[PDB]
Amino acid sequence: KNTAGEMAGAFVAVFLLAMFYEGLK
Repeated sequence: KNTAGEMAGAFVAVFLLAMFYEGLK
């Protein structure tokens, strides 16, 4: 079973999108 990206793959967004709020600032 080699399928984890399916997770961290969707998390990367939840992370970036999180740093998009006021992260840049």
